[PDB]
Amino acid sequence: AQVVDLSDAIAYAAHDLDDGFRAGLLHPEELKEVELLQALALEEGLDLLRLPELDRRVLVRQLLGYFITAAIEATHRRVEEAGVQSAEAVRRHPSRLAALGEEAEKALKALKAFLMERFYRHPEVLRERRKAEAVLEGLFAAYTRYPELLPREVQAKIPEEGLERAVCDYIAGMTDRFALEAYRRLSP
Amino acid sequence: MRFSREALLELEASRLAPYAQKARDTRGRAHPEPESLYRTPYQKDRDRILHTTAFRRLEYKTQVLPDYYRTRLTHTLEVAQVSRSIARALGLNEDLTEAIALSHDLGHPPFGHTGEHVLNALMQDHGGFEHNAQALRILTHLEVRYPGFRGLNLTYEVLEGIATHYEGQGTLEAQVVDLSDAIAYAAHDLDDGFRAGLLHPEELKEVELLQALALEEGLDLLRLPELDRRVLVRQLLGYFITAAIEATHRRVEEAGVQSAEAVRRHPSRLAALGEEAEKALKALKAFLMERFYRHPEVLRERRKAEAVLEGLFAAYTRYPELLPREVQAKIPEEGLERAVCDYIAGMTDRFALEAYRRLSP
Amino acid sequence: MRFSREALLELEASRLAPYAQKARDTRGRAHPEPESLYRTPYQKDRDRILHTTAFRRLEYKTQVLPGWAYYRTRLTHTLEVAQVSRSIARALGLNEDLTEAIALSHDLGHPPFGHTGEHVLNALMQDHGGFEHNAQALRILTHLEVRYPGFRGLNLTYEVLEGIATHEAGQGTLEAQVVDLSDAIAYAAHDLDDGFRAGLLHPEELKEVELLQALALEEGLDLLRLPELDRRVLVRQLLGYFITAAIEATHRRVEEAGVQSAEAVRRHPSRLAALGEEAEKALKALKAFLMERFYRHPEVLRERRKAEAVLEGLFAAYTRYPELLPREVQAKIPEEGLERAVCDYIAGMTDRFALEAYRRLSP
Ligand SMILES: [Mg+2]
Ligand SMILES: [Mg+2]
Repeated sequence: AQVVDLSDAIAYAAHDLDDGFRAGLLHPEELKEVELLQALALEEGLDLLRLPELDRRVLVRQLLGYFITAAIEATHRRVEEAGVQSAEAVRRHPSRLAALGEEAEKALKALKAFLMERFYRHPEVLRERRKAEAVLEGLFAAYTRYPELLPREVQAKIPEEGLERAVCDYIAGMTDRFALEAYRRLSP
Repeated sequence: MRFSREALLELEASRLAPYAQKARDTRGRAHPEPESLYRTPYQKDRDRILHTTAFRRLEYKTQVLPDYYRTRLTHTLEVAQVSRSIARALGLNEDLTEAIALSHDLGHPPFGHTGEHVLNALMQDHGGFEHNAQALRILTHLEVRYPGFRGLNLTYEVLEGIATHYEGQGTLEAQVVDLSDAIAYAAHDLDDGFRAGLLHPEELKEVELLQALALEEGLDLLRLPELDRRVLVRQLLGYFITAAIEATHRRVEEAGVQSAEAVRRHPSRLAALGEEAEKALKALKAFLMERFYRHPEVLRERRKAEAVLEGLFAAYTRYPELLPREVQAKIPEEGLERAVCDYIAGMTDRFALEAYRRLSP
Repeated sequence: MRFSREALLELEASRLAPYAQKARDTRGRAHPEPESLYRTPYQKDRDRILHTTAFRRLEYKTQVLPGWAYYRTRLTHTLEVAQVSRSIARALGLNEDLTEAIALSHDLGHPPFGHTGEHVLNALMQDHGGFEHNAQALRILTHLEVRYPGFRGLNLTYEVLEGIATHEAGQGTLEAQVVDLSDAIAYAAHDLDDGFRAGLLHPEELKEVELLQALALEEGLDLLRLPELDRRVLVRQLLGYFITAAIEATHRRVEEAGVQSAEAVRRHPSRLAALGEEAEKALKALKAFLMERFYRHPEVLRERRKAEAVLEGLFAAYTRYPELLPREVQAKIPEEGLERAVCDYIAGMTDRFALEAYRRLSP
């Protein structure tokens, strides 16, 4: 389970970056803001002025390998040095054992800070977020103020779970398109 | 034959009226730059203005009402034609006149005078918004098209014209442009009002000049057909243009001013339409206000414009992070509100409408 | 003071170069009308051209690719051709009002859908007289536009009509010739600009044409990225280059030729307006480059394919079912014939209206 969460983070970092560049939101010059990003691009002779398709793909794969490797080694270390001999021991251990090691740990942090700042807080990304916020808030207010607007199926769960919970479950279980369309259908 | 700028300047003088502004007497430009080989100072100003982003946007910003409605570019070209006709007749600097006419309306935000109104309201607590000053802001600070300085580095007289049409009275050339704008606005909003089927051929009697012109030419006052409308619009422009030339000539003779300097420092404006024309123009603008601008459909679109400008202003003001990074970057030196005002004001009608749409789910 | 037509005519002469067209030497207008007070013959022509319907549609017809969607517009182009030509004319002591009048009217006869329009229309009219934009402009100004009771057309001066018909050929006035040259100059500078602004041209391609690379390298212009400041500087320098070379080379040809009258230009064995050997080379290089990398760009061509299908669908429908035509146009068939009537109608359309008309024709 501990490995899954570390793999989530590694995955986030690598893919956000890929999607960032593809979407045209991240520029090939900002790689300099992350030592790991720069070291890889430079070590492979990548085109840091214009990160062509082939080069981006090399950058993402090398980044994943760097983290998968660091994760394997560091975790072996911490697991050995802890002496755990069973799954039960890992559970009752005073600390989590899945790790990246010092170097990879800060690299990943510096990478997450750069994605937060440049991709997540990108003007265009912030705009679709505000909109997404509006939809959910619109759905929530609408269904709790007017329960009668809910599908009969969901209305029936209100006695068991309570209005708020029943509505939250309904909104949380929706696909993006259905949520958007549901929101649109509430207005003229 | 190759006419260098030095030759053009000399020729321009002796040729123009004494009260006309000669480019060789220019107060100069804020920043230093070599002189042109062939172009005179105003010629260059005309050139620079033509290549600004704001001039290009005129083509995507309608004059009044955001199909048969003309753009601000068309309006500006009509202003340039009327102004140039009047200036040539009075022996005034035509390049200066044109340069001013191409530039006086650059500072309008998307939508109409409507735009400038709501924009000023928002901002009442942050220095306000006026379209002429926005024009000067654009030409001296907002457009970066030359390394070494912001703006266009235009001659003093062109900037002066945008501000006066700065000192007190401006050059006769500048005064002529404002009067031309009025004449232009009038004849063409009347034309567009009819084309849009908003004004009807029977309301013509509400203004004596229109009724008179139409009766005197045998126009079909019941179904004002295309050819008849065109005849009327033409005579209208003809009437006011003649008035302006004659009345201004009179004022100028009365005044005795023998130089542009004399014109700027004169107790009053000299450009005039004269008692009678001044009267008909007033009546006409009033009629247009009532039957065109305040026509229900027009007011419906006015409503929507107010809503687009107000939505964008509140959005970028309440969440600066929604602004392009390039605009966010100007916030330190300009202030949130002004940087946000400059951004909106620089939009085309469709960009603004689309931007406002994108803010919603 | 009040400068009358008479005063202006007098000033004009004695101020202009010998070989420049003086308005007082005009052959006049077809139909008779009282001579105005204040306005010079060409000045009046400028005023009428500006108010024609075709000039107005220029704001709704685009240059290069079809309107529907930031690509200048035929009006922006014209204004730019007017600026370049007037600039060159003045430097050469040529008639500026004549030059202007011609620049403002020469592109009035283009159909909707930039140049692609003219090629498909001419094709569709192979057996009926064909279609040409210069001839169409003339046809509009002498026949189709009716804004004055008493005659069809604008009753323009011989010299302006002459200009539209001779510019873009040994004949015509230096004014007219200067306009065609300005047209080429303007096209080049602005297509380049739109090419880049539209993300269709790339900074790295500037090296393909020696004049461009020469200008980028000289100003320390940042390539690979060619930011707007840099773009605006490249365009301006380019425009300055050709305008300067047009002036110096045309002055050269006119002197070496020895012509001392507009009539001499009209009759000279070759045209005097020129760029000089090196400039003509650069422009030709720039022309080939733009055609390959911009006009033939796939995004541009997919729109051009669409513009043809629209004009083809309009033409076929109206020619096969004249009853679909507005009654006002059906009324002109007997006097013009089916094909011309349809061709004039389609050619006078704005891009936006042509597309709509096309769409209304199908389920
Ligand atoms: Mg105005
Ligand atoms: Mg052209």
